[PDB]
Amino acid sequence: AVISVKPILLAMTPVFILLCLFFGTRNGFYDTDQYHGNGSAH
Amino acid sequence: YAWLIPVLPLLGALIVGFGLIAFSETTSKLRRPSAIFIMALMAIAMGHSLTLFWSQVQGHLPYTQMIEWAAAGNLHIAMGYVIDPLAALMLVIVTTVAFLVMLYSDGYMAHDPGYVRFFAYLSLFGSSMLGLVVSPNLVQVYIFWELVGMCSYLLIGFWYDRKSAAEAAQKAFVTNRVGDFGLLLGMVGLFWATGTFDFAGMGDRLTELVNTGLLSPSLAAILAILVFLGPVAKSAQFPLHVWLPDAMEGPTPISALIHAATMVAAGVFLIARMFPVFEQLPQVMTTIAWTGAFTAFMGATIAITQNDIKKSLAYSTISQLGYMVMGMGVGAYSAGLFHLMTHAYFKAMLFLGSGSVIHSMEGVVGHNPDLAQDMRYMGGLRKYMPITGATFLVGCLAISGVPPFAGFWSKDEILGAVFHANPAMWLLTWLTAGLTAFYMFRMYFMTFEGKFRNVPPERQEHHDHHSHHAAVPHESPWTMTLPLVVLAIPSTLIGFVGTPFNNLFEVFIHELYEAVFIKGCRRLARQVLEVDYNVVDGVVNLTGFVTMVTGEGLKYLQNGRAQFYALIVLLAVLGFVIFSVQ
Amino acid sequence: STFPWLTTIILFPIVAALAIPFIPDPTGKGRPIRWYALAVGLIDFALIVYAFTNFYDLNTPGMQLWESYDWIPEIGLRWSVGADGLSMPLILLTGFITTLAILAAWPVTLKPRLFYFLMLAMYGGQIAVFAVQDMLVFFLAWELELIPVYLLLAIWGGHKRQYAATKFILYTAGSSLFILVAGLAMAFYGDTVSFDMQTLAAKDYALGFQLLVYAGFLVAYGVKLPIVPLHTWLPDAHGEATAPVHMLLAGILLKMGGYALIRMNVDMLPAAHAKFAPVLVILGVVNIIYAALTSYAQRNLKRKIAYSSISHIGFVLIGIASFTNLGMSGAVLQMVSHGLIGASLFFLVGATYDRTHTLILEEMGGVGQKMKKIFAMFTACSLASLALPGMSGFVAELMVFIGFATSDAYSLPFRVIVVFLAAVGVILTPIYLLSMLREIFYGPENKELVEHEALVDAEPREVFIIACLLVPIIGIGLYPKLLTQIYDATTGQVIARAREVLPT
Repeated sequence: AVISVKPILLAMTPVFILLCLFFGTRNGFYDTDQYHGNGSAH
Repeated sequence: YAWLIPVLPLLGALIVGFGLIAFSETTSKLRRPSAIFIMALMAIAMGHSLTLFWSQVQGHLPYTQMIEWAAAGNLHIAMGYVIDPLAALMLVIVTTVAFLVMLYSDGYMAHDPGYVRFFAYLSLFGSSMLGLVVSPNLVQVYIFWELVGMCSYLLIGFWYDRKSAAEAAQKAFVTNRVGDFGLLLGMVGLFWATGTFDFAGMGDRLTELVNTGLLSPSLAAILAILVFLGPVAKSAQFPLHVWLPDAMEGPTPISALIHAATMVAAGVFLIARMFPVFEQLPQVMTTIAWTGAFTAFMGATIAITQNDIKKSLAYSTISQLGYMVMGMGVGAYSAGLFHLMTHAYFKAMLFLGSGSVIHSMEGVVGHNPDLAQDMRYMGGLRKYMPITGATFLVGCLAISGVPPFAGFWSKDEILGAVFHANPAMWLLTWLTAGLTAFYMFRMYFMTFEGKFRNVPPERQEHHDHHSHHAAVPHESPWTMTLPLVVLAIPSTLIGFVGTPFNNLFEVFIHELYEAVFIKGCRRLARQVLEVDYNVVDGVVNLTGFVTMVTGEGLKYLQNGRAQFYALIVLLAVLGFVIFSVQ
Repeated sequence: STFPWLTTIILFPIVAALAIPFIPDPTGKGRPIRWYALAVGLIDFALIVYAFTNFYDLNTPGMQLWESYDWIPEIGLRWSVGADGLSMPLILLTGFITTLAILAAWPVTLKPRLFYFLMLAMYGGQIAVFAVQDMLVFFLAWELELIPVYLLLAIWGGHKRQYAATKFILYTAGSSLFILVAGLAMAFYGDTVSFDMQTLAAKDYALGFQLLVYAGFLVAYGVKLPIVPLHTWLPDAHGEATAPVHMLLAGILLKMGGYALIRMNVDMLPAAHAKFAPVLVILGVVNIIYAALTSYAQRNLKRKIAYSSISHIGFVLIGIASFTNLGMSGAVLQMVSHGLIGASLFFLVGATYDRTHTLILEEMGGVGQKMKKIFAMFTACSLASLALPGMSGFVAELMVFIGFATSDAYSLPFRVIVVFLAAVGVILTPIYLLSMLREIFYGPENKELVEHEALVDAEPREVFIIACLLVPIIGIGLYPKLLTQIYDATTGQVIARAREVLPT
């Protein structure tokens, strides 16, 4: 017997997708202090 | 379901540890339900282990459940668990004391800001130690050697805002890795040879290639030595004696954690779990006799030369381990069978007791000394103090040996085994062993009744709040009686089981070379950093430059003056006919 | 099973990037166009899962999402995609990291219309490297991520941007031509003019001809997977980059050189691989030793991890040139492990630079007192790189050590001097990582706290990307059959094809 990757990748994928869509809203420090400013490495 | 006791403190570490990284505003407020959470799952982990210990001896002995780990063509890796009396006893030596540290640190850390992170460390620290004691393979002792070594890096570097514990925690991990470097070569050396990873396979497969001659016994001599490189680099010996000085540069129950139940659960277990590897090579048993006797000399002779009870008691862990390699160095492991379980029963009862001495002195420690954690500066812990100094009496005296108490049967058979194995090298140990009982009595006299300085009677988070260097009366912690009610009777309940050669658990459970190299590897690092690049960045200095200066060189072929352009047109006409008739 | 699955997965983020110039509401910085890239990034990864959990059908060799169209019959090139067990983990890995590389690209408001274009064009172009079973589409897809990564470095990057991006594109284009030289050499060998990767594998090439093509591919793939004499573009192009550009370069782009070593140097060219295998494991050993010593001798934090990425690459090169089913399975696992591990460190290096703004590591110290969650995630990803068991950095290195010194292809005195020297990186990796861990966060003495590093925080979105990277890092480290089950049908055929040329 062996645990297959397909029933647990298919299970975690809608968990994965609707979490990135949620965690984009919850964020800090990239909108208020932001001394990097418009750049990303300046 | 005997595989649940590794993962149950591990599940306690992932549940709590995710609560800090994702729910910091709530878990820091829930400091008390978190601390009792893993202390429940560790108490659950004892409730599956004492049944696995008591109801396995004199009963259903053997068990080997395996699960395939990795696979290839005729190359399978398995990882599971065994329930052996050499394994089930090793649970109770660690699953009890892991419950003991989290009870003792609950009373020690009360105003600590990083309170929840500490129990999340011991959750993963205990689960890593509970993992390799049931491990049937050399791979599964190499799954949990670094997992123990990682929390040993994490517990020393617990107060990360202290640079004295920062560089101490890194070098404790590196010195643990140079032993893990040998253990990794120890696996793949004995897997190229035998082809198995279980010792039930290597009990037969190893000696079939030594007495016959497909591999030379000198080739396997370094291989069994390379496995032994693990437990010697984890105990601060003459390769790198830098590990155990770091044991008292962080929190106080870390000496009970990493200096009491790690060298006995990894250094002593692995040399005992690998019985049919060391017994079949006489060129290996003479080296665990050599290196085993010198660490009893190196641990003791630096311990008298000490002005503190912090390192000198940690140096006692090096020297008392020197009489544990001789538990295997003479072959007769039954003399090490009594000090297998009692090296954390009434030895750690002092290692929790000595931690409460320097804790109830001034309060919080600044970096080293501000909680009065130094010897030859204060005294009077036996004149007027709590019960924490009374376990400093029975937890110190019985190691040299008292005929009513236990420990008298600990230091008679370890010389009684070398009297029947190799009595020509006994004098080098007894010149130490007669003196290691002497200076350990000086640990009693210079820490219980001596020259006092101030009133160090309380404030180990046991009296009232705001008691910085102000402790007139005494105050016993509520988490001190249940330590003194469990492991005290267990120091007598195990003092009758497995004490002699014919007993219950005796047959039923039968220096600066790294700093010379870290400064050595740093020398060749700065030289190699610009060596092989500049022979190809010289090509960049060649090819990326000769392309541009050819284009700045062929630029002057165009110079205006189209009469010159009519030369190169007509020299090409003159040049292509002689190109084509030749 | 009739729908074009890999052709959609390749061409969706390329086509969807063309609607990026037409996104409305330019309210200063680009907010909806940032969400649109995560929209067509996540639903593109959902198709990689949907084509996997339904129409992959593992434990069989050969391609399983095969679509061989017709593009130019006059040349003989076909749009031939197909995913076997060497392609499908890295195809799944490419969709996974690039969904997070969009999600870590959220402070990027310099030129957000140009940025998420070139990141989605590098999303379709990176999957197109592992998926295509052709040569002139393989050289197309290999050079497809040439301009959308020059412009990612040369605009969003540190100082010495333009030196780093120009050195990159000259090493990359100047060695991609050897894919065209060798890929045309094999397709015109003999009488058949086929450019398919499966047809060119079954062709019989001479041993003198194969040693030219193997040296042709090794300069082509020793640059991208940085074999250590051709590695100098890597610490420049990674020393001046941002965190979302990092996870495509370290996480994905270095694996295309390692993936193509198993395709076009082991399958197609086994007889020269029997002759050029001992030079690879010496080069793989001196890849680990050199990069770990050069990581310890460096002060730049972004260059310290950049050189650290060269060291874990060396375990792939040992595992390929070992002729073992466990050596090859530790070589593909080292590509997927370092792809997830190196993405997590490089995201946190870009997270620490967004607060401290130094990257000097002698101008830092005591950062972990100010920010606590980035420090908590920096060690959990640094300990992942240390080959610490319970995480996939160990089992990938463990299979390489075991799979090397059990092989019936080398001598015993050669196998001893490799596994001894390749295990110095077991010691050397806690040297530079834990010291850099010590010389940044572990400290009472803080910085100036005035000019730079005036702020300190730790966002919950940045915690989520490290959390998503540690689930396959730990989950393969606790059960490596969650990924070996994809390999062993194909790597069982790769080594057995290379087993026939081993008596030499």
